[PDB]
Amino acid sequence: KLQFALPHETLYSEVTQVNLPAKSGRIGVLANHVPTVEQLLPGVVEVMEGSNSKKFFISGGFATVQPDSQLCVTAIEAPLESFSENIKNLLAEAKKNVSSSREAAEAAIQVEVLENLQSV
Amino acid sequence: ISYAAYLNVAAQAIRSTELQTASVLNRSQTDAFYTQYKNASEPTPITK
Amino acid sequence: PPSFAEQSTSAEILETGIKVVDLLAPYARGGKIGLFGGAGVGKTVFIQELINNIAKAHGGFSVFTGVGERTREGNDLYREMKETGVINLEGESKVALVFGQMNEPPGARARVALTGLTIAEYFRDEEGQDVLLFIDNIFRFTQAGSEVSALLGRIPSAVGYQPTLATDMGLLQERITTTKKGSVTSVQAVYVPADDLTDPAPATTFAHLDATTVLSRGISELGIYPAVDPLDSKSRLLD
Amino acid sequence: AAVVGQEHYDVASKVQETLQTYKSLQDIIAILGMDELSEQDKLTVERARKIQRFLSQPFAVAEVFTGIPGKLVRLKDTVASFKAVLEGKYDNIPEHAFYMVGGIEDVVAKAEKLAA
Amino acid sequence: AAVVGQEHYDVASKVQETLQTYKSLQDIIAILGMDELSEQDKLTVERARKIQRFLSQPFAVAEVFTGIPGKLVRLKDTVASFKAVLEGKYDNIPEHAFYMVGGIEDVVAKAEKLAA
Amino acid sequence: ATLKEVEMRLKSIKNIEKITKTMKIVASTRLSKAEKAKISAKKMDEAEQLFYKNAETKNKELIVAITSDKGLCGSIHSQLAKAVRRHLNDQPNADIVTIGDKIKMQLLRTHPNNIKLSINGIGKDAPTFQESALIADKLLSVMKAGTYPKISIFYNDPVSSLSFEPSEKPIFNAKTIEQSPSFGKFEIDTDANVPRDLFEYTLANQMLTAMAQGYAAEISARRNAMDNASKNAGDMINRYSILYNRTRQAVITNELVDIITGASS
Amino acid sequence: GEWFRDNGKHALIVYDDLSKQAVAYRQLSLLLRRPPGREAYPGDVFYLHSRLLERAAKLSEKEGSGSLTALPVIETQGGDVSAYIPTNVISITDGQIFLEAELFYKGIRPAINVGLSVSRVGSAAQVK
Amino acid sequence: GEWFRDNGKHALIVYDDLSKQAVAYRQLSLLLRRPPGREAYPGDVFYLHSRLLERAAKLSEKEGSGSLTALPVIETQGGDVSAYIPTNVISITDGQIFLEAELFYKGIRPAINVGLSVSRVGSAAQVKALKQVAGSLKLFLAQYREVAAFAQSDLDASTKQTLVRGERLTQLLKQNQYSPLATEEQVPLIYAGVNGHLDGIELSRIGEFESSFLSYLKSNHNELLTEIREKGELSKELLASLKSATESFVAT
Amino acid sequence: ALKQVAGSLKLFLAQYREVAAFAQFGSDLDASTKQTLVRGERLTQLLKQNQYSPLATEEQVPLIYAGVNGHLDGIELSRIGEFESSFLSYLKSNHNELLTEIREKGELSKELLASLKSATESFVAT
Repeated sequence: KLQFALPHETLYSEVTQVNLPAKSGRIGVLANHVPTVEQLLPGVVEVMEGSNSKKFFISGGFATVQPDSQLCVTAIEAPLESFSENIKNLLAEAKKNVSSSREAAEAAIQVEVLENLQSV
Repeated sequence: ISYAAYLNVAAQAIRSTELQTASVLNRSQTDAFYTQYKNASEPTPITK
Repeated sequence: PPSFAEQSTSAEILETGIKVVDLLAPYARGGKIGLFGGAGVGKTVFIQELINNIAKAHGGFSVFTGVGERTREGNDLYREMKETGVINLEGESKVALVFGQMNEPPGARARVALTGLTIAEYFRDEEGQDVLLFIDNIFRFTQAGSEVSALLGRIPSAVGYQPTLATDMGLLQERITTTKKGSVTSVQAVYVPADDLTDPAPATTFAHLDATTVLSRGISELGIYPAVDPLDSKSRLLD
Repeated sequence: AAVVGQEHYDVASKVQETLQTYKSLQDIIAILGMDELSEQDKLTVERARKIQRFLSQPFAVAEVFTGIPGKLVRLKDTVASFKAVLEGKYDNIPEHAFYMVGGIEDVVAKAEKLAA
Repeated sequence: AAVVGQEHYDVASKVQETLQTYKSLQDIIAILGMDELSEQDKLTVERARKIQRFLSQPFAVAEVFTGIPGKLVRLKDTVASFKAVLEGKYDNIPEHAFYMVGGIEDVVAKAEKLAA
Repeated sequence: ATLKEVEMRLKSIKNIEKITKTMKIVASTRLSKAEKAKISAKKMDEAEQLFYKNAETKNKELIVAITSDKGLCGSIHSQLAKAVRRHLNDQPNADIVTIGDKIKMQLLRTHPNNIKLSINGIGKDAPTFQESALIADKLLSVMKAGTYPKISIFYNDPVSSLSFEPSEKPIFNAKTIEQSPSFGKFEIDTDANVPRDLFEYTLANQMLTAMAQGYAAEISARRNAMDNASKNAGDMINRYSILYNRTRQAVITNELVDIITGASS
Repeated sequence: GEWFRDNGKHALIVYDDLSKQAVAYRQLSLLLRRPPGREAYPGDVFYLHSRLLERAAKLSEKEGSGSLTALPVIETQGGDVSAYIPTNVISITDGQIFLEAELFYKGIRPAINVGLSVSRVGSAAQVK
Repeated sequence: GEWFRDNGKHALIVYDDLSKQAVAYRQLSLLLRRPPGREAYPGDVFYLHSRLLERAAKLSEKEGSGSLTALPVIETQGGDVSAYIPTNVISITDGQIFLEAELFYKGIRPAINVGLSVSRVGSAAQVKALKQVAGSLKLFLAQYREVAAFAQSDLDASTKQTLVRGERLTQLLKQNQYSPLATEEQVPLIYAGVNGHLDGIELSRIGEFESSFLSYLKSNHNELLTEIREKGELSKELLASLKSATESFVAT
Repeated sequence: ALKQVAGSLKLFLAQYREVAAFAQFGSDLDASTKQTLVRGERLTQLLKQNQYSPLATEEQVPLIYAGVNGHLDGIELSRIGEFESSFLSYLKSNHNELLTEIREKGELSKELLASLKSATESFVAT
């Protein structure tokens, strides 16, 4: 039992395994997992239905495993290579120019999730 | 800058052409403003 | 007009053989029916089927009276009656045509209806038939009467109509009725000035109507012929 | 004012203002309704609807049509009654209580009956 | 076009189209307000309002009524002036700057005087 | 009462009726686009909020009040100001953030001094996380939402198409999440401020949820207002068409009468 | 009608309808060239109906107690009671029964519009 | 004009205008002290115009097939078709071409209000070629007028489309004064419009489109133009040729 | 004197009519729209006048002046009536020389305007 919900589209709300990009590193969650509450970093999410794998690229957010063993994932933006180089680099190269000239702070952060998306 | 503001930027980068429909370009656009109030008069309007 | 004592004491239906009419807005025998709708609604085909159906079902003839008829449209109507069979030069016709063209003086356009009506009356009185009398357009009979009245120096009434508006109408309408011998039934095309049903002309006309057949573009656009609006069409005899 | 006194004139004036404000809004009300009024206007109209009902009166000769005994109200009573309504002292009272009665007392008495 | 030239005739037509669009949209404004208009419609209304005002002119003979010195404007400046407006060269300039003046140089001059 | 007076009064109403009738249909379209934003936000509301039901998290005050800038939407703004005011009697010293001009007016009239921040130009498009976040951003920066012992979001809850409902929902702060009766049913890593983020993220999410709920409620209120407007106007049209035809008639008669009196001599 | 009234009995008289009477009188008046007034009726069209309807009366015990009750009919146009002939007759009779087209269409028949109908003197005669 | 009609020829007569003719007849009638009626017209002012206009006719073969066609003009006052003279003439003729100031100022010239104009004769009087494309033009415009108001952000697929065609079809009907077009020039333009070939082109360029498209057809497809003019009809072969020539030009 | 002070009073009251017609859309307002809506609302009030009570020119001038230049703008609307009589009573006691100049010259020199400017400001706060 999984609840996967984005603000604009609910994605999944029985599963055998979910992989989330937690605080530092990737995590696997099986049918009985001890209740945890974890942030989600801007990375990939993989739901399993048997041996069926369906990967997503995600903004970030939060996972919670409830007592009844249901997992709860939320994120703003949620298919891997099927949806996401030229689209990317035109904006991402133009971020380095914004770090010198407020706007400096946010633009700086764009680099960690842009470079992480290019690494998949 | 806050945790949801940070998450916003990380969702707006992963935004910014055919999979990029209208309600995507719109979810990245706000015409919203904030005016501060006291005593009530105001400290002049600013873009969100 | 036929005497009070000469009048039939019960309203009765004139069976047309047209489903919508007979079921939803049945014609009164010896009554008057307001026919509504302009061009592009199969009006002339509707008239021509009533002519045909009354003759085959009741053995009754028809008289069609064009009051202030466009000459172009009388020529069309005549050419179409021959193509349809309701008029047959070589054989037997079912209808008489009486025409009082728009370009004739007011006195002619005011009397044509009575000319058409008299031919229709003869079939009732002498041959004991159920007769149809078509008047297109009854409004034009009204305006002709307005014009004659004006020309005679009479002071006009409300909205410029003749002071004798109601009696002029009654002297025509009262003659269309059921007697002991038979009946004249009249189908009358009605024009509404300014779409104002409270205008003297329609208001006076409507007092004599017993039913209305409304032909509508909305019904024909749906592909329904005859293009009779089943909700708009109303009959006093639906009782 | 030279004939009736300033107070009576002032009250008459303000009744007329209130009613005129309501009259000037008929169209907006009929199409859009009360919800689209500003806050001043919504108050003024609510008060105007009462003044208007308060101007009704059971007549002795019309007893058969109203069903109620007729009332004769004195000029001085009328001035003080309306004066008070204008001062928003009866804003919490339902409109119907102002309908077809005498002076302000009758209003108060009718408002009590309806609370039952 | 055969008489005034094609350029003159085109400005005239387009000025009139802008004006009529504004007349057309005035019922959407009166009930639903300026917020509901399209992007291109908002721009047409803002240009129209300027055009309405720009068409006004202080007469020499009307000086007693206005206190404004009269202005006479050459036909060729009138065409050039209105052409510029329709092309969006003076969109940032507020309405009142177009009211009761001469040609386009006057508009520019009033705009700077109002800001100071 | 002149013919001219009547003809222009009738064309005026004929347009009002045509406008509201288009507006009602533009609304239905705008509402179906809003039911998709509302279902997708209320599901995330039960995914996000399930945690707190379990950790049993429970609660000077910050009130965030949500309507819009647009009117002709029935009594959206009025009966929400009612909810806010009724709440503001049991604690008057509260600080107020208004989202949308209409609620700012309602409240500026009745509690002018409690208002410290006003957000603007929200009416038009659907609500989005980007606004929710940027708003949540200022609450933390300028309004210092972090320090408040209590944070209430007031918003309108769409019961159906025909009816909405003014509602309140609490935002729990970092401190309050930590100290919650059953925080220990969860194996949270107490490394870097997690209850800080689980609050800043809830500030945004729960605002978005309320905005999307207020939107859907507003659009349904505007659809039904425009519906009654169209209907009332279409009634007036009838009454005025009849007055028109009387007057048209009377003008012909009266004009004829003069012509006739002049011809009697 | 009056014969019964004068001889200690009671008659009811329905004038169906005075609208058409007044249309007939206007025809004579215009043909006689009497000046047209409102809606081209003659100045004396009220009098036509007033002198007629005043004859319906309840007589005293001295005059034999006969009575003549009148139910005149008037036709409106577009449900307009403010019109000349309709208001002349309202200002003669002792009340009206107003029949509304909207009620009639819905199937409420009799289609009496209760707020616009009134009996001015009938209560005293209503069965207890 | 009847000389032409009576002698197997064809004449067109323009009465500009019948309004002012009525007014002259009314001057004589009043000064001869004949009885006045509505607007002080004499009771035979209808007869005046009906006597005149029924003289327009299409004679039979027996009588030489000659023709007289009438274009009477009537000026209304504030758009009032209920005034006495307009009422008369309207009911005598076979239809109305209605012009309006509002359309004129909009750019729409000639300023024909299509919803209010009719030809009681209809198709019978139309070159088959034009009828094959005009049939659906009447429809697309009818559907466009219903949804006109929707022209101001949240609009579904179908109504957004009706708006796209409508605007362009409306724009095609704009036409400069003194520039009447041959039928073979008319059909390719309406064909293009009705079939959707204009939808991609921006509203302001329809005018320049017409010019370029016609000269391109005169340069490269003159054979198709010639077939339209000479045969007056459109074979399925012509239709497909047109389709190809239109598709070809749109892309360029 | 009357002309000087009533410069564009007519055009301004027209601007006020426009601005008031708009605000009836229940929308929020800016400094410009709220200011003129304030001024025009007070100017209208200023012009209300009892019957049989005609004022002298020297009495009218200072009223219009206080209105048009904005000295009334921060005074409650219901109090404009009492302001009229009190301002005049104040002017008749203290600045009576001012009134005489207005009545006898019928014009306002640059000096008179300055004198009148200060005489009004003085009264605006009790």
